[PDB]
Amino acid sequence: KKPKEPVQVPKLLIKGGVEVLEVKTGVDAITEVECFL
Amino acid sequence: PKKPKEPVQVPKLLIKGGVEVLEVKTGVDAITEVECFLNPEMGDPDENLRGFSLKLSAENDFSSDSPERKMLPCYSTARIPLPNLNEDLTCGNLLMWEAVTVQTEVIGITSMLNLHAGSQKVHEHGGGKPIQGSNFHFFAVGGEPLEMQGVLMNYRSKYPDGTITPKNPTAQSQVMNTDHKAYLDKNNAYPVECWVPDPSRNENARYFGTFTGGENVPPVLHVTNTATTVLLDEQGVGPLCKADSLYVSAADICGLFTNSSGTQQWRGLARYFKIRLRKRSVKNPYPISFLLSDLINRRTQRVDGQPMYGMESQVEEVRVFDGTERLPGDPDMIRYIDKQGQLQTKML
Repeated sequence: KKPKEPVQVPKLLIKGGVEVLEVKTGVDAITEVECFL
Repeated sequence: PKKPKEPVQVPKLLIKGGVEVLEVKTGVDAITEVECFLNPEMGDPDENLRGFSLKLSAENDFSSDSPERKMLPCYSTARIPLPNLNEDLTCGNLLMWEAVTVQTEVIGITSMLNLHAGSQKVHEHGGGKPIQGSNFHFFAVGGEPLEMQGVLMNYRSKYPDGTITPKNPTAQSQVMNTDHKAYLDKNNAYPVECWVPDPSRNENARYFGTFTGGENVPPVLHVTNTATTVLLDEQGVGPLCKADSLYVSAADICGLFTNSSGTQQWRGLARYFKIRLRKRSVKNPYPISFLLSDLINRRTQRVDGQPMYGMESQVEEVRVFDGTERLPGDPDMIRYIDKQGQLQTKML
């Protein structure tokens, strides 16, 4: 196969909205806050 | 002397076919340019006003408006099936196409250069009143369909037709109602004037539009061919597919066809595409894996059980089910914890 493999990124481990905040880990992520006013 | 310059290579292009070209499967290196198009999706009053919507009103109600679709454009699609590259997967992982160029374009102005063969008069010998006003040239594109977010002022406004509009009478709905999340997955349905992307799950479609407000905004185009767009990101891509289908999303209220009357109805237009494509390898869906899409520890689905939840359960269930033992002589003793201190008692 052309299993070319999708390559390197910083995982967004945890996407979400609020929920994301919760667990111990670090920086690299970046975390998303969809939200609105 | 010199003997002439190279001719560069073709790295083969066999074709720029038309539609046929999907049909074979071979390599990324092959490259495809596709012309095709969509037409407008105005609702459309008819044949002679093929490319228009019907006559449009000003003042109805704001706390209710229902109006027939032929004056309602609804979202343009074609769902381009974009087959994979996958077949016999007998050595690794997948490919779905990553996309390089589109030229896509709102096609067809020159007719509107009239004002003498349909016009509403602006005055005197003096011609028609040039079509203008607001217009929107949009399109969004994912090889993913539109997770929308419907919108509504007049959340008391009504729908005839297949005007599957956003549906929330919510006082907030006039400016907030995140609940009209939806999908474009049949062309000319979800009326234009109602929905908007969710753009926030919509990460793998790309939307593009450049709004043109203002009641008289007069036209201007820039027929500069060379101007086509490359469709990538930081990690090199526009969308892709794991939908393997191009969901096409587009808008071209070109402005108002300024009906002779002093009713103006949409001028809309077709959209064109000259896409430049290649095949991107993508990964392993089910090489099995409990699931797919994960970082998720709340499967949406509720339980409406008879006593269990709230705080009222038919369970009660709480101990070290998970200490160990040595074997005592008393074991109808129970092991528990006060909270840092430990509770034993013979009791719990």
